[PDB]
Amino acid sequence: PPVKRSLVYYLKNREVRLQNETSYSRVLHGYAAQQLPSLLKEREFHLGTLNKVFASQWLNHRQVVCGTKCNTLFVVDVQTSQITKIPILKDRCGIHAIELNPSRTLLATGGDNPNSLAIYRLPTLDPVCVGDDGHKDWIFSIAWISDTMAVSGSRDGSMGLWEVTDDVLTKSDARHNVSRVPVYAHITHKALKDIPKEDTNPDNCKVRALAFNNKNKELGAVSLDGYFHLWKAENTLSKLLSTKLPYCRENVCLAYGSEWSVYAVGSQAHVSFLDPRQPSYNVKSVCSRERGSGIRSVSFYEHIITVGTGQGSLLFYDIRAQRFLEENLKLTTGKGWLNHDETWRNYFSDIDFFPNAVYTHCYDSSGTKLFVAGGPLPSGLHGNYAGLWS
Amino acid sequence: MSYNYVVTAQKPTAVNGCVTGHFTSAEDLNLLIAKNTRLEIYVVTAEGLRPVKEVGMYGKIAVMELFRPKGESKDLLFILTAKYNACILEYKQSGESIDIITRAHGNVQDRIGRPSETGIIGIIDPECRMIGLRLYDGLFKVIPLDRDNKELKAFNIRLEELHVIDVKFLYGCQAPTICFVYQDPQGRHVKTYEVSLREKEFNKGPWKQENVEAEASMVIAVPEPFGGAIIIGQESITYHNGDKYLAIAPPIIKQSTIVCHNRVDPNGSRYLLGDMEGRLFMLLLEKEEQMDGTVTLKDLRVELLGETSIAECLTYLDNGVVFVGSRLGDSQLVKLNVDSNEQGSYVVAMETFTNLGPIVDMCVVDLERQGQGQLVTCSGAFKEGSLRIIRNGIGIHEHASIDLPGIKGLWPLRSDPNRETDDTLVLSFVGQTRVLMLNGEEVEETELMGFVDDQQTFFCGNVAHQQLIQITSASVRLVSQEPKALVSEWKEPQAKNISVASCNSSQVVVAVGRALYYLQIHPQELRQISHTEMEHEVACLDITPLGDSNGLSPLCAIGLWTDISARILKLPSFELLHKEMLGGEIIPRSILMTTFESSHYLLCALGDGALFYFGLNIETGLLSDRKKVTLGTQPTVLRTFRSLSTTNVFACSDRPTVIYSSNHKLVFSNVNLKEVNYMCPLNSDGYPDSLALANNSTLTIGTIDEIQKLHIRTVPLYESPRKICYQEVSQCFGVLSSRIEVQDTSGGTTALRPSASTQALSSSVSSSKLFSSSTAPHETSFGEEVEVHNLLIIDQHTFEVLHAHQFLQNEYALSLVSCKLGKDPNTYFIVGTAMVYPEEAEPKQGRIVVFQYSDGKLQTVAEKEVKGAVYSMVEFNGKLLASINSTVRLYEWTTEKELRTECNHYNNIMALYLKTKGDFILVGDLMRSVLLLAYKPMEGNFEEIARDFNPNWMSAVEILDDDNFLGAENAFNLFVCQKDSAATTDEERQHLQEVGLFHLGEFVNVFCHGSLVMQNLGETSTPTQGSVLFGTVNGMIGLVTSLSESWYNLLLDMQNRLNKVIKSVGKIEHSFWRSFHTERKTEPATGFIDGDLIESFLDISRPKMQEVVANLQYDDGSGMKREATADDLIKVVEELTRIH
Repeated sequence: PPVKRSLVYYLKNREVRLQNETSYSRVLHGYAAQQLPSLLKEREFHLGTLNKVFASQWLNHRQVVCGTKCNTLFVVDVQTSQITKIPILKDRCGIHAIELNPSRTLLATGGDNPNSLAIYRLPTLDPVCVGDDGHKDWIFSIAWISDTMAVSGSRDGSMGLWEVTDDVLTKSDARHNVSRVPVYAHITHKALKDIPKEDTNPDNCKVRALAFNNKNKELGAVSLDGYFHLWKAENTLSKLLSTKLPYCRENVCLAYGSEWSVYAVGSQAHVSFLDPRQPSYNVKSVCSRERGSGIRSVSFYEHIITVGTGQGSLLFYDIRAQRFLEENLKLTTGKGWLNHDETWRNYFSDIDFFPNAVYTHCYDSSGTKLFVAGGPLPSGLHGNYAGLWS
Repeated sequence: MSYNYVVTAQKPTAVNGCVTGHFTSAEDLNLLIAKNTRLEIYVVTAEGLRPVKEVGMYGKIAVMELFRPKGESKDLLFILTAKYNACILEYKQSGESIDIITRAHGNVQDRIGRPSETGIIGIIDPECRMIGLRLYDGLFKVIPLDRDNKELKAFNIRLEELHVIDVKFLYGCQAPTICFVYQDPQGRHVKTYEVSLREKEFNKGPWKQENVEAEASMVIAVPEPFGGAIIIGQESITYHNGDKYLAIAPPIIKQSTIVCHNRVDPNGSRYLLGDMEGRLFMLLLEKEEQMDGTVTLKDLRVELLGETSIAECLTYLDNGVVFVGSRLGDSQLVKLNVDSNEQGSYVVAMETFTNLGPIVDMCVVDLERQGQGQLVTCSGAFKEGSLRIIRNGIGIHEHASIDLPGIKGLWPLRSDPNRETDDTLVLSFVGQTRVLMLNGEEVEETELMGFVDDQQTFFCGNVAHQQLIQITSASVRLVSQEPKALVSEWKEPQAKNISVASCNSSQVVVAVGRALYYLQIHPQELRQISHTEMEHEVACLDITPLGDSNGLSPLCAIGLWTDISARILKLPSFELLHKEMLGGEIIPRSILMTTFESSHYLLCALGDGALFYFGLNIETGLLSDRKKVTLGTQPTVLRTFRSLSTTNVFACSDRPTVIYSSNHKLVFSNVNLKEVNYMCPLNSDGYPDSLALANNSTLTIGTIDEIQKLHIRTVPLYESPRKICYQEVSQCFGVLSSRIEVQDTSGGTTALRPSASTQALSSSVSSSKLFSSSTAPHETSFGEEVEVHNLLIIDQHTFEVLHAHQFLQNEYALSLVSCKLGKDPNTYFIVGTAMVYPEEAEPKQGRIVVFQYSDGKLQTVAEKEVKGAVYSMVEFNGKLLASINSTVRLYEWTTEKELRTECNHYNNIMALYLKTKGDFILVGDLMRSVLLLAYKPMEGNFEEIARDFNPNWMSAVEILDDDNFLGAENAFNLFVCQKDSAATTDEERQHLQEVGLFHLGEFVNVFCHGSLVMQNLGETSTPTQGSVLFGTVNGMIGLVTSLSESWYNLLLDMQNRLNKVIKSVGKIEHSFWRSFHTERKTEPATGFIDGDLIESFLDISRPKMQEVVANLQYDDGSGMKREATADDLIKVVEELTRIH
């Protein structure tokens, strides 16, 4: 017996209220995921003179926070383009990673000290706690394994595990009631564990991406020498396995698709699809064709993967069709802004535009609004880009 | 900023849940019926169901349960809404007043968690120790029934079984014990826990059974002495009790899914079961007495009782009667029999209850072409599908019709002195009189002795002393009932002809030029007591008796030809008591004295169709409280009639109207008749409580419906109507519809039963060559429940299915419009369709078809095959605009009477809805809300003016005016988005501003321009502009309209005040209820006014009105805002009632 899957059944049944419920959920949102990329138009934001928006997420359907290579943190109201800056959390450089706990009660970011983790309350972005000392080097990644516990990776290859217990929250609240100036709660790593070091370059131990599989309570992790490390995260951080990525350079982004049990991983050219339990041959990869520029962020909306590239193009890949959506359909980031200091003067003397690399992008809670941000691809350049697409 | 009002014209009707218990008392068996936002409480009597109380909640209802905490004399009622507002309710009554008191309440929504994959579930423990809720997957929410838990605080027990299909609490267990079906990778299982309110966790239950039937749901907890539980699937029924297991799998139930059940016997010996069709079964649990004396289950056994309404829910009642709650058709009361009838049926229908839901389409029409507007809706589904001809005004049930033209009057007579009922009807004509004898239902023309046949009758009727009276131009004639003999005759002293007359049981008054004569009716004698001469010729006169008087009127009411005045004269003196100037230039044509609600009124109607009415003081003849309503354009004749023993007045005109009093004010309701010149009451053996109606060419005899405002002439199709439109040129309705036929061993399909398309006076099947290009040969699998669609052409006067065109196999006919196109004069039926197949999410195939109905024949004028489903079509500048999946397409009407491509618009996910005005096009997307286009005649293309970038799951759209666009979405919210002409940049201009947001609570199926209330042309003080009617899946009909700014800035303030003053059942805040609500966001109501709430302003006492009124700013038309009064708001709300 075949499945009742046509949207016209759903529409007529809905006209009849004949159980037009979740049985059609995957059909409704899946259809949208294929259609939406062709309907999007760019709306750039006037951010001013900021360096590069390196991280961003939807706090709410209308609100996106942006974390910068230059340690300022702020909100873009995507509707009005209004800016509002947020406190930058210090210890007891830039905001290269940002994360939300699954309850959407806590925000996690890199701190003032690039080595230290920062926590804020959702939705107010009240500060919660001080920066730690678990990493001896910069915090390169974050992932929420419960609503009290988050794991953070680092450029030294260590992985700090943290718990914001109720005591941390109540201490922050009590302190904020006694003192008019915000005074933070104190935190320390519940565990500090290093990655297995493989046959690749021993100075390049950098752990640049993390993603939490809520179903198996597994934590995925990716290094820039090209290795994935898998950890159990039920109540504590525990190694399960480690394995090489099929593209072994510039793996700066990782996302986990709970509807497909698979992690999507970036690189200098390809998006790779991993179930970490499977052998290396069961790891299929699609090339962005924006070759030389790197994939710079990645995300899932039903069976469609959104790929932000170093050439500033956003590509959309269909798992089921095993191809990009349509002559691939791609948005491309506008000029944004660019500073003309001595560094540009020395090395980029005649370039007035950069194909603004998509350092961060995310879908709103409906998926109809795709926030996008970035800047120039090379390392010496200073020049933000941001724009909503809708 | 934007200014809009939304109101319910008709309440929801479709039953979404029902239960029986002992809510109003222990001894009342109640049936409780939930309809989507409406709770209804019925008492089970031997005679039938009696409605006792109805409540509208500020909340769609999702769970309903009755339970009895220990020590309570009667049940408590648990209700959970779709917004997760929970409450515990108790029926209270004080004298006639009834209130539903909330003992406990609280929102139980969790801030994060996916709402459960199989509706919302709530159940109550037999000993009422706790309530269990399944709101979210993986979480079982427990509410202790501690009396101190008055706030419905709850805790979640983490449930490792994520997907829960059904739940119950078991009987006879010392610990409250949950029993539930859940689904896992292993299939479905039944499992139990002893729920510890102390440990707030699942201790192990008394038993478990893995691997029940994969389709299993519908858990029945089985009471003492049996204990245990029954599990009901698609194919089998299984009983479990500790170690004991029993199962049966009747082939008779395998034909359909059981979807509800009810406990017949308190000890669980018998259970009703109801399938998708409304086949109703009895499930027997046969007892075995064991050797220790205990009672156990011996075997299960299922009997088919017969057929009933499609069951959403079932209820065994009392005396062998059963109620069937129907969502898709009329709900039913049926009696079960011990012995079957000749058909083998044990089920006999006892009563039936009307249901409009789901209203899947509608259109506004003038079949009498008067311009009032009537609404014909697609209603019900499957074997219950039915057209509902809805209309502001009272219907007439025609029992007989006679082709007697030129009738100038109507009166009943009782020729037989032994009969209390009428046996004769009298018709007047110019220069002659005719009489119709009544013999049961049979009507035959006869000669009534004592009456004059060669003269026009101006009045006749039964009179005192067992006599009949006739009044003619030459004389007043008194005739005995037996032997129909003339006993007395009176003539005018100057032999001048009587021109009008009125008479009661003891008095006669006649108009002769300017003179009036008053006679008394004595046994076999007419006595002239008095006479008078009026200043002007008499245009009309009346002496209808009032109050408890024994047919003796102290008053005579008259109207005159020259001064256009109404006058009250004292009888017998003819002394002038009161003179009232009606004004205008047209004479009064009828005057009448009557009683409503034991209050006395004078009515006088002008030849221009204007009606004046007054309070009438009998003792003084004085008139008060003068009011004016225009009923027609032609001369109006006023007559009294009786209905349900009440006294009412009928205004015979080109726009026939019934006049009755409510709350001491006269209410005017149209009558659904083409025209009436004269009428009279008739209470005969064949036509009891009936009216006789005469127009220019015919006499109609029938019974008036209840004096409701909205009538519904139901037409059963026995198949689901889908869309409807009207063709004035052919006086026909086009109706899309769809019956079910199972693809059985016929190889094709076999109908469940005959329906309109099979029953039609003629039929056809789509003969098109477009869709020939591929089939697989082996497609047609056995048992498939195919929906076969048809276009029904329906005569507007008889609602005969004149024609029925069957669409292609699997071709859902999706949209239907009737309009003119191009410069071609014809009106055409135009249908948009889709081929629907199980697997394809979006339709890739469809067509647009143009038909004309002429000379009895539906004919196909044109076709165009399309790349998508044609979800909607509208007329646009004589070109046709049609939306097809993700695109909107504009077809020019060729002079060759066929559509041709002018242009296209894209930039959509799926353009489900289309509406147009001028050069502007409003489009509704499946998720991207609304966008506005402009047509460019100089370019041959569309320019997208602006769009809403907010997400909305559109259910319907409409254009209220040039700048304001109305939308509805699947989360039951409305919104208005508006074009900002003050925008300064292109980016601002491209963005439609959200300027109204509103949670309606009903899923809206259709918006349509039109009004069912006749327009008072020349009266432009109406607070509202435009008129968009809409229908819903629950049978609710509403209306949306624009406002001025000062109307809306008055009215949303009025709404927020009412939100706080009126207390909802379950204590849900109205602002929260109406707050725009989706999974993703909540926003306060703006841009809309809640017309239901605004009309609830008339459902509250003045003290509450005063609370709302105080300090509200009202623009009274002077342009100066002032503090409103309650009477001002009442007038405004009354105006707002009259728009629908």
